[PDB]
Amino acid sequence: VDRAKMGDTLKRRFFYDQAFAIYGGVSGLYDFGPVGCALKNNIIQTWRQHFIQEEQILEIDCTMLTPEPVLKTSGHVDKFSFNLMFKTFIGPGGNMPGYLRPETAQGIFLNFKRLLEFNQGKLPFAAAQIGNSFRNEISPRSGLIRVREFTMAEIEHFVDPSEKDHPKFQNVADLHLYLYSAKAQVSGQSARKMRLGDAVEQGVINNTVLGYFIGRIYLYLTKVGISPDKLRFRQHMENACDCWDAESKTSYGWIEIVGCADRSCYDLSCHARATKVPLVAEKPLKEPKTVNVVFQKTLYVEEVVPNVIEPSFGLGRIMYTVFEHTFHVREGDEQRTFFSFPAVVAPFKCSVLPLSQNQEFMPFVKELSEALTRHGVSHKVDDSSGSIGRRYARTDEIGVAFGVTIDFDTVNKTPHTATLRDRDSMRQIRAEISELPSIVQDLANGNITWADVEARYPLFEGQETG
Amino acid sequence: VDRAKMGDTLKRRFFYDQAFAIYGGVSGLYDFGPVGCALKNNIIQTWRQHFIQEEQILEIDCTMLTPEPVLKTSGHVDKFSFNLMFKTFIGPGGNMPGYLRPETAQGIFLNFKRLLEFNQGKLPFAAAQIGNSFRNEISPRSGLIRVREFTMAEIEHFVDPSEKDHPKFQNVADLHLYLYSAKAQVSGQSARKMRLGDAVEQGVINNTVLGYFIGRIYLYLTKVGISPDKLRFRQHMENACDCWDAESKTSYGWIEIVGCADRSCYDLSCHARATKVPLVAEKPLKEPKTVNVVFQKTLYVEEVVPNVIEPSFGLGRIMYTVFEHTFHVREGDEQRTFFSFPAVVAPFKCSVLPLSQNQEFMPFVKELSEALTRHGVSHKVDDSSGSIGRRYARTDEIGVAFGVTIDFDTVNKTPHTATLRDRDSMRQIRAEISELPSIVQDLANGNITWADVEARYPLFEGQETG
RNA sequence: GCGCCGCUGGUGUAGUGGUAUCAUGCAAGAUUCCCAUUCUUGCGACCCGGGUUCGAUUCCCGGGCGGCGC
RNA sequence: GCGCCGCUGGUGUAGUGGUAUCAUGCAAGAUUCCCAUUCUUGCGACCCGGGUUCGAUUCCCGGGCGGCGC
Ligand SMILES: Nc1ncnc2c1ncn2[C@@H]1O[C@H](COP(=O)(O)OP(=O)(O)NP(=O)(O)O)[C@@H](O)[C@H]1O
Ligand SMILES: Nc1ncnc2c1ncn2[C@@H]1O[C@H](COP(=O)(O)OP(=O)(O)NP(=O)(O)O)[C@@H](O)[C@H]1O
Repeated sequence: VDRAKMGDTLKRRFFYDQAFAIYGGVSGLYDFGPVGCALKNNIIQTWRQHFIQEEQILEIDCTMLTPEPVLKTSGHVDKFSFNLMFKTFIGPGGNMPGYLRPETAQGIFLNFKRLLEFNQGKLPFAAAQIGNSFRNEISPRSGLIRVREFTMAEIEHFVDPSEKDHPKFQNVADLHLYLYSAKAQVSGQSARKMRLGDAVEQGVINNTVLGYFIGRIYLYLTKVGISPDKLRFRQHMENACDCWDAESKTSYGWIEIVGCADRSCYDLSCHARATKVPLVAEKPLKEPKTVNVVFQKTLYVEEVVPNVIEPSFGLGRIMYTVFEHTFHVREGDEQRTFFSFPAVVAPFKCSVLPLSQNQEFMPFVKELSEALTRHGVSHKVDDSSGSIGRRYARTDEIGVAFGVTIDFDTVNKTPHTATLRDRDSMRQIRAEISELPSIVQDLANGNITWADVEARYPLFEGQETG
Repeated sequence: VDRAKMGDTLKRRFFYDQAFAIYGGVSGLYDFGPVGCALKNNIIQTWRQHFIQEEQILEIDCTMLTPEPVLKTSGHVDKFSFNLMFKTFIGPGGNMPGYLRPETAQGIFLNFKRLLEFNQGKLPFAAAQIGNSFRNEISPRSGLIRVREFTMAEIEHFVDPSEKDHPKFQNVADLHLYLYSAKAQVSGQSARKMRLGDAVEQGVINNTVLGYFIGRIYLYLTKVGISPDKLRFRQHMENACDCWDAESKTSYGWIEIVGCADRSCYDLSCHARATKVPLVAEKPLKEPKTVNVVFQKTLYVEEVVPNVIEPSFGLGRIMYTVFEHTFHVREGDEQRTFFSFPAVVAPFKCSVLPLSQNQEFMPFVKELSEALTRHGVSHKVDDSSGSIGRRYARTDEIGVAFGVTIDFDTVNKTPHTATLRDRDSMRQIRAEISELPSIVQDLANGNITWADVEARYPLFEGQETG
């Protein structure tokens, strides 16, 4: 609830700073520091594993420059003296004007033919694109909530309009979500907690494709740690072809984070009629159709124009909501604020910490660091004048998921055992430094929870050496 | 050597297509398809693991828009009627002009204070940035070699000018590299194959920092599969403060791929004098200095201006060189071209293949797919009218590292054994489908080579069922 | 940039002032049963516009893009 | 955008027409020896420019940026 506090923490530690502060900044442009960049990357990687990996989506890398004709066709050029897109010129100035793309989606549309081709002309397939987009907003505001350059992650799901049904829907059908349907909106009611499947077999949500995507969108948002309770999907009123967008409860109110938008025969077609190049899938007929025109003209393939589900992920806003949702303040010392980053998307998975500024602590810190690096675990080595707890508070601020402390009992006892300390709970268990990185991986990957670790291992009574 | 062939393959299969081909394209702008995007991502991930992970570098996410004052200070604005940067306007047009950044480096410079701060004010530290950059080239050409929007990956290494020596240099000191020093250039000679260490303790390369970075740059380029033989580091003549850039032998000649440039007191300072904000590290004195001025003014900290090593990685050109270097054509059927993508950066690590369009092959294809996905291995399921070999040739084109074929002996024998087939060699071994994904991971991660697999497992004599 | 020749299925090409050849490739059914098998069948293209024209993919003017010369 | 109040170490602030208070934080040495210990010491700032002025962080004009009203 305390954005003053949260923000102070985020700024002091360079999660994200205002861009070009040195030159007195610029509105709506923000640079992400080390910790924020680590978090952002983790979120993105998680998104790739949760969507691209899970659905065999075809990620592509289109460019951010986009010539005026393209956006005329799309209807952005007309959608706005001056207009809300960054306008520039390509080449020797003059006759080829252009813009910085307002969304990553269009690239997937002007490549539909080669993408379908790659999918052996078959349907239904999905192609995605993660990348930055630029709106030249008159009044940017609210930190990351409305900026001028942000990172989108879009998925275009091309599916035969007829075959709108999903094989894997049963994997999300039994989820309990908050749904803010259109009726409930105009009928003055709040959102409702439905089992997903039911919401589909009550016609609230058209089909099991839309449903499926909603379910996994939900699962993803909660995976990275957006509170389930401050997350609803709000159907679009008489305001879309059938949008349903995921919003979160922030201090700036309910905010759009992911826009899942089922457009039918839309962008593709406008592009086709523009360029005169046809964009279509062909589906074989299972019963060929002789058409006696006047001779007999037999048809073997129906010329399908696919429907498209367009989930647009706002990385910026999702990141911010992970902030506001996972920002806590400790009992007692209220100077110690922490970030309950879910383990898998933590900026740093571990912290190598000695007990005190002592020399006989060096080799275990070095060897642990190197061993975590071998094991590929992102870690912060912190070793200063600071008391153990100062370093704890320093590491908790940036939401380091767990913390290894190497101590005297680690040095002065035969099985070299150091301690692992859980961020959120502050509690700790003791294990041999030889296997610790494995525990930290296993932790960072959900296969074991902290409860799992507390179970499998001795707790921590005390320390007996000096 | 055959760029007609190579290119045909790259284009047909949408590694990268010319941008906005539908609207008749645009020069110097290229979109990367599924396979190219997969490869690109793999390269980037490998770069992060090889540099950021290995050196605790501080990756940040700066923006691509950059106001005119910044680039005036940097001296890009002056560096060129019209000039070679994409110019746009930020906000209500008018009085705040700007550009699309010509490099990602500057962001790391205008944030130096917070980055140093994060590093506890200590030296020497490194911060990186992966991201796109834009040159408005008059004549873009040669596919990816010279474009208008590309992906850079830059590292700024800030180090005290005095303490220019590297603890880990002994890890690269014993490498054998091709060095094209300045003398050899003006003295009409070719490059020379030196042991790295020697080249440093002969003064050819100033110091062991520069050296270290050269060594790991080399290791990285060869990791992703640039031929060692078509790779040299060319020192800058009387042409830099001490540049040494890695170039590769392509069909377009020797091309710059990575620009490692040791600038001294350069960018930081110009920025500081511009904004009047000081950019400096402080180093404690180990013997305080009382300075009798006229009273006694004791100094405890010397005000250091760090030197900066600037390796600039050209993702585009590196990608292209991986293409030209790893593009082969099979013995016999010269329609079958393949890509010897090193296992770790392959676009797809595996291919689930049945033997023929048969029904009793389905469940093993599905279960294998799902099992690889569980095991997080990027794979292509290919199951068509096609003969086994047509699918082989189809999968070899895109450089799928290995290929599982499920057959009759897999179905009609008690331990369910399918075959693993090595791309480059076409040879194959047989293992139970229950443990196959582990072998494919282990393969994709260097811990086991193909020789390792051929050793640990039975070969492949034949198939006995139908 | 400027100069030179160019553009026809996804790819490689034939050809023409009355809307198109062959190969490949992709799809379907068979046929295969470990390395682009084979037969049948199906899908798919004249870069964009302007000019002249009854009519242009063809001829001419202009843009786009590519192969190359500095 | 327009309107409103604002800007001083990294962060939070005091104050003034003669260049700066306190807290924090970061650093060093000690002191601790498992949760911002304590003492000493050190580092670091008036958003930018213009005007008036002997002189501006202070006063005024203009830009930048932020907190908010539509
Ligand atoms: N100025 C901005 N700052 C940060 N994120 C933005 C900004 N503008 C758009 N987005 C993101 O872009 C996504 C979709 O863009 P947008 O077109 O506005 O929504 P949509 O899917 O078209 N329909 P809707 O979101 O209801 O307008 C949203 O989910 C946002 O998270
Ligand atoms: N038009 C381009 N297309 C693709 N890559 C480019 C292009 N321009 C620059 N690069 C990449 O950018 C990197 C460095 O840019 P550049 O400034 O030209 O070199 P550098 O490190 O400054 N010194 P030098 O490369 O010798 O000019 C190179 O390694 C290239 O790979």
